[PDB]
Parts: sequence; C-alpha cells; structure tokens
Amino acid sequence: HYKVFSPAASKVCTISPIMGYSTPWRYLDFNALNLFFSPL
Amino acid sequence: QIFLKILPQSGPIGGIKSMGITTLVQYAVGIMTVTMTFKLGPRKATGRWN
Repeated sequence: HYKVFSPAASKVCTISPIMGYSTPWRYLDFNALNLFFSPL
Repeated sequence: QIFLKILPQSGPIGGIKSMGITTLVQYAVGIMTVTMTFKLGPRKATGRWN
C-alpha cells in the first residue's frame, strides 16, 4: 500500500503540519564513514 | 675511525734573545657533517578489528 502520512498537531510542533507518502519500497542506506573503515 | 689533529708549527728560532724551541698556539675548528642511510622495511599488514 501507498499510504498517506499525515498526523494532527496543534508542547511544540512544526511550523505547519507535515504530510508525505509512505511507499511499499525499501531503500539502502550506507551514509556513514564507519561502515567503510574498520577501527584499525 | 677518522683521526684529526693540528699539525704543529715551530716558533721563531734565530737572532732573537734565547727564544728556544716553542710551538705556535693554534687550534682547529670546523663543521663535521655525517650522512647515514638506513634501509627501511614496510610495516607489516594488519587485519585486526580493534
């Protein structure tokens, strides 16, 4: 399912309520330096 | 071994009044420059985690 992510807001919230879409797809994330270098 | 000394120089001998055998007061200075080469071996490879 493609779902619509949209919570309700009015305690500190964002400038305006946020909205987006959630997809059935997963994606790869390797945005970190420690993943490529061992401590040695 | 590198041996260094100052070649002695004789004092005046002649018509001067009983000078006698002497040596000229001489001392040496210089710059001694030493160059040594060292063969160097690469660091051994490491596969540790830490």
